[PDB]
Amino acid sequence: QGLERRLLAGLQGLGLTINQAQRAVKHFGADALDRLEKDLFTLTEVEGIGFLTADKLWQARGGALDDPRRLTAAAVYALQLAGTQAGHSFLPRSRAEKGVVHYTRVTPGQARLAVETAVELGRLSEDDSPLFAEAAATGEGRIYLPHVLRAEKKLASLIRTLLATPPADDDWAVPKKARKGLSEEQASVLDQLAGHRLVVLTGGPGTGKSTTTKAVADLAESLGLEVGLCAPTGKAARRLGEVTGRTASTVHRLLGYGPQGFRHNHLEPAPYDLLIVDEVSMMGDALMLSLLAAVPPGARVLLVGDTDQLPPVDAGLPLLALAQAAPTIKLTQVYRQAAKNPIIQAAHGLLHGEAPAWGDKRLNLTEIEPDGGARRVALMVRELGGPGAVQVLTPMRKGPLGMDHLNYHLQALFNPGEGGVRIAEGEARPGDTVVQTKNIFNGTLGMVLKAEGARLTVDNVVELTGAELFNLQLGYALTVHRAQGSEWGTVLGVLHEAHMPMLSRNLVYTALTRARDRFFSAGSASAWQIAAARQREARNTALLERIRAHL
DNA sequence: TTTTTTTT
Repeated sequence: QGLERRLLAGLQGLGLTINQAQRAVKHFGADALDRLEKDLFTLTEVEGIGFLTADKLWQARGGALDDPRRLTAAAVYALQLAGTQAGHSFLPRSRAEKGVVHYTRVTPGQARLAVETAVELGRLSEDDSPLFAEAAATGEGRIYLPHVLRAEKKLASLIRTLLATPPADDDWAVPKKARKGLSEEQASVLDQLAGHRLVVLTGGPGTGKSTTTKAVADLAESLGLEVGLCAPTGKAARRLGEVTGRTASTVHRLLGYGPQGFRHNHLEPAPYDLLIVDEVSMMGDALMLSLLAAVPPGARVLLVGDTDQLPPVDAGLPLLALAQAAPTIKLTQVYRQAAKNPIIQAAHGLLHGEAPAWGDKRLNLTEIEPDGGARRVALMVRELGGPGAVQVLTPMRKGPLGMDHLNYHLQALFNPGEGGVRIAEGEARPGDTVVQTKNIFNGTLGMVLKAEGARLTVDNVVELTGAELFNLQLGYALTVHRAQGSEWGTVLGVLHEAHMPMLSRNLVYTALTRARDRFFSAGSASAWQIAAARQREARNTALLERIRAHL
């Protein structure tokens, strides 16, 4: 599988690292060197080596800025960037063209040609088929990365078959027994699964998705069914298991992921009569496709999530599409006890577009500016009683009110110190509360006990290797995204106009829902009014349409 | 303009 000497030498001769040379060859085969001699921008499609790398080498050797191969590849990059920076599955043709202008600063005619060339070469796909509603009316087709279009169609297809075929080997029945503990709405989930292969369960914080899910697990297994429980993250999986009293795992591990791909698929389905997936709000199309591809013929799937939480980082909104297309139980009654909680109340206000009624011993905001703000947040945390007592959250990593700068100040306030060992950003010193960023697993807090030159020991108990140093950062403050699935008694949420592009309803909702007992904000009240008012950035996705053209 | 789930 290794590279022939002169192949490698030549590839490095174009400015590629060894790793890049390996990726190129995996992608192209032996004539990789010939392909990149003919078209260096052919690198745009190789995972790990993008357009940006192709462009740096290209300009480095005085290659023409308006060379059609660059422009063609810029068309592809526009779509790649659409998915990357905003989760789109496609762009209307005029936006794809605009994408190219924006980046390459060529004329519209040059950009139109670049999109046209990409399509006729099959580096991009064009679809203008009406479906249910779109492309013929607005007179503009959708441009996709080819695999994304194939993937969106396949997903809708699996979903369609799942909706349209009843569960079978069937002897699923719902004894009055199994309904105990559950309300009318919750119990219904058990009924719904008697007749249907695909069922969605949604609802917010105080609605009882956990008991409801456990009850599904219980009933199924009493019927002899083999039940697979999973979630998109390690932490989420760990929690599912905890509340279910069972072994729950990552969607990747459940589907037998490895370097060789997903082990489970249509050829070797996941051996489970029922799949329970929690936190589906975090799932993009690609992973949903992988999961559903692995569902045995006739087998069941329960998808559970909260549609008001942050959308997936990856492209698509499949839980949102499915919530509109599948049998879905939307749980709404809040537990009378938890009906009182000022935070639960402020969270529900967000859903009607209102910012929270600040001015309470358990829910209040302190107005601050970005200048010195971080230092101030540290003093606030001290007022609330130290970082053991409060978790700091923020929309962004970067900038004055962001995670890196907030950790820096927190450390300085509570753990002043000279010489630590360097990690993701900054350095770890004994007494530091750090966060594991990679899968034991990602998201988990801890406590540093000691360091050395380039060696680090923290607590569970283990050391820290030079490559592992990259997979660790200070934990006193986290991004709202990183805090997904986790909960604390008291959280200090930083939110301000300085976080402008992140100010949406879903972001503030997730943040608010991280707090069990108390939630204090630092920033501006106006920043909350914006977030409450503003829906999350729109995503281009034709999945719902496809499921419904099908039906 | 921003966030960043996954493995043997």
